[PDB]
Amino acid sequence: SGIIGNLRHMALDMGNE
Amino acid sequence: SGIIGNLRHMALDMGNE
Amino acid sequence: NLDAAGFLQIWQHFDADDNGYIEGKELDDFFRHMLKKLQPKDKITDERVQQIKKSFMSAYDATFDGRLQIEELANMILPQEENFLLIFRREAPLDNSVEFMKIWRKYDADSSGYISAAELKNFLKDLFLQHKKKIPPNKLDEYTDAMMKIFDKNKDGRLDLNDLARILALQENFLLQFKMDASSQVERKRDFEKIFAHYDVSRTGALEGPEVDGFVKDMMELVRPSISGGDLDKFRECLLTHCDMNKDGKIQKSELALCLG
Amino acid sequence: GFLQIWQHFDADDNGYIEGKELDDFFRHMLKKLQPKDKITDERVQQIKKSFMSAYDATFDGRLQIEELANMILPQEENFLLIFRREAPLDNSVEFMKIWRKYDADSSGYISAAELKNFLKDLFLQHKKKIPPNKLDEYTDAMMKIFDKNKDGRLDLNDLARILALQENFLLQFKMDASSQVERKRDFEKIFAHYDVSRTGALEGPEVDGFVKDMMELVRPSISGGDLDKFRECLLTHCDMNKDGKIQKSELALCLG
Ligand SMILES: [Ca+2]
Ligand SMILES: [Ca+2]
Ligand SMILES: [Ca+2]
Ligand SMILES: [Ca+2]
Ligand SMILES: [Ca+2]
Ligand SMILES: [Ca+2]
Ligand SMILES: [Ca+2]
Ligand SMILES: [Ca+2]
Ligand SMILES: [Ca+2]
Ligand SMILES: [Ca+2]
Ligand SMILES: [Ca+2]
Ligand SMILES: [Ca+2]
Ligand SMILES: [Cl-]
Repeated sequence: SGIIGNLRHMALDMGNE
Repeated sequence: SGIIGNLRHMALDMGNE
Repeated sequence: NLDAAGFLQIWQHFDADDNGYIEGKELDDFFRHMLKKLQPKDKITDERVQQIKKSFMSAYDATFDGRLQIEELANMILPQEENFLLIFRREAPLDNSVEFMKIWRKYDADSSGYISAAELKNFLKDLFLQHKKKIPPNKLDEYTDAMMKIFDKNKDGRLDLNDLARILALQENFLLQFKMDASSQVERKRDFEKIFAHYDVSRTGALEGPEVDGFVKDMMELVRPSISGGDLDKFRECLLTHCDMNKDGKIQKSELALCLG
Repeated sequence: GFLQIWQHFDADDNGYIEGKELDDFFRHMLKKLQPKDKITDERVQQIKKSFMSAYDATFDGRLQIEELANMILPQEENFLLIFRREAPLDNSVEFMKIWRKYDADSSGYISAAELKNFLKDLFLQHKKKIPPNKLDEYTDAMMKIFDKNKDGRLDLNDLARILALQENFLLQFKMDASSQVERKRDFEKIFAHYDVSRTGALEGPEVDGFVKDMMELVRPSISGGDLDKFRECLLTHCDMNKDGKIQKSELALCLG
């Protein structure tokens, strides 16, 4: 669970909204 | 304009929805 | 002279940051190295780096971005016989986006909008069967890993739509040939007919499945840069919501003419 | 004019100098180089092999606009000056400052007129004076070369390619770096990179840089319109004090 994991997740969530 | 103009317009509208 | 492994070592040396591109200083360093190899007696100067760079980039920068990616270096220095990457180029150029989308839909089998390691493995397996080669499972895992590392640009362990496009050397957007000046009712009819005929590969008078996909990719890419797998499914659904009046999941010629005006 | 030569030989305006257009092109070349010399099929075929080996980068036996551009424009010292700085452009905030300044109407696209302003300022920065017709020529050439989908506009990723933007900053961070201490070091290195004004908040092109880079972790190169969409999306969900800025506390909250 590196900080890059949180960035990827935020990007994916915003790209699915 | 040409039929390509209608395609571009539909693309632009769908890209803004 | 050079073989697959040694080609890789040269690629890995100069793609220092492992981002998939020989760019900026990596590229000047590459062409500094080249001058010493060709002319060992000669002194390296900025003018001569810039002269050998222009020369080789004009011959081999096929994507026109001022960077080298692995295929462009392979074209420059790797003899064809040792070009493992040439496994993905057929005798016929891939110039119909519907034929591309049939491959995308087959291997992105769940329509997740991405090709996973496991899905890429299926693609390589079938590709070896098409060349009537049998690859042992451990070697197939190796090849899959190598291919994922080579073509996965943003390092999420997945291939997007434009990654498969690059792997299969998908040609230019068919719709870019059509002109705004072609304003006459007769010209508008000839272009509409030529356009529908192109995507209507099954000649059923409707766009079905990968025929819709090809049309949506090409149409969206007239106004925006290369779209994602997810974007393709979004704009596909958007085209059906607004044009599939009879709700049969197909785009009849009449439906598209209506939606365009 | 580079454009006039392109338009003359791409007779049918299909994006390729191919078949007879290409033999006509190489017949024209022989006359330019050797006006005194007679055109023969052997010499057309000899100059064609030669120039296609040097310039047919796509290996399709046709010339597209970029391949013709390579043939004529890099022979011009002032055109090449457009693509020279000493320092690599590896910070997306510096790129976004140029994007926002020259997208002067905020359309999400760079028009011919806006690109002309960018080239004019670029020549002033190198204290070069270019004749007005050469400025128009370079602007038109750049539009035709770098406008990939032929809508008469440069998108965000087109300007990125023109300015040689290096985009590996978030790709250096690793899934392995799982320890609370490592997560803090990376978050701080990330915020410090985009926080170019060192105010402890991302303002203006600092938000833009962060959004472009973050979105491009999971999707292909984004558009100007995409940038404005995802920027407003980031603000809606992270700008808790509604000041239009992303404070370090807000981003740490939004991420975890
Ligand atoms: Ca690199
Ligand atoms: Ca390239
Ligand atoms: Ca999938
Ligand atoms: Ca990827
Ligand atoms: Ca059909
Ligand atoms: Ca229908
Ligand atoms: Ca032509
Ligand atoms: Ca070519
Ligand atoms: Ca603008
Ligand atoms: Ca464009
Ligand atoms: Ca700041
Ligand atoms: Ca705030
Ligand atoms: Cl590698």
